[PDB]
Amino acid sequence: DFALSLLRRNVRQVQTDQGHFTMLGVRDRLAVLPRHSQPGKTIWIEHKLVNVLDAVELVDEQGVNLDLTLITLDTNEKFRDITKFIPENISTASDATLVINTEHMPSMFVPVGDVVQYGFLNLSGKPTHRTMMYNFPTKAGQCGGVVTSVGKIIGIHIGGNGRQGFCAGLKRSYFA
Ligand SMILES: CCOC(=O)CC[C@H](C[C@@H]1CCNC1=O)NC(=O)[C@@H](CC(=O)[C@@H](NC(=O)c1cc(C)on1)C(C)C)Cc1ccc(F)cc1
Repeated sequence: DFALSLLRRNVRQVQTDQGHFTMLGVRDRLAVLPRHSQPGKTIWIEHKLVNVLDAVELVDEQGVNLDLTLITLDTNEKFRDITKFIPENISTASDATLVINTEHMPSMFVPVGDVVQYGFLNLSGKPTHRTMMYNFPTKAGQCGGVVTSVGKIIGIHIGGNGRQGFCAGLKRSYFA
């Protein structure tokens, strides 16, 4: 129920020069993407070209790569504010669902099971922190996917090795 309404109201198909991604709209004109999507000044959102007002790579007190980029979109439409569904602290989970929505992989829900603390992750040679892991064969095209569990939004899909998948953890304070 919660995953379905999240998909409808907040999860959008996008394309950058790096390919297809799922984008989570967070509130108003603010949305989050995996860093490796490398959004430019213009982004493709559901068959429309959209101006990107600002893009900031997510940094926390530690000053390390979290593999997320916050963008502000030049749009009329305002995302439903879902920050209250993002935990105040990075949260592991059981019975999690990955919500993917791109032009090539539209509106798909994947039960990934337990989402456990993982932390540091070397993603194709690039150091990444505060990740969590699920034992599910995620694949190319699923980055940006939104990890959800029991009414909470807990991560964004960023990588996998064919047998396991990994997400960047989400905390409410990222979007304050
Ligand atoms: C161009 C296509 O891009 C996409 O489709 C983005 C979505 C995917 C989905 C992967 C695609 C596959 N199974 C998955 O779940 N992500 C990646 O491909 C990335 C890297 C991998 O996952 C690497 N995995 C690990 O390093 C890795 C380490 C451990 C441990 O587990 N995986 C590759 C070796 C697959 C892209 C990337 C490159 C440089 C970075 F700075 C950061 C990220």
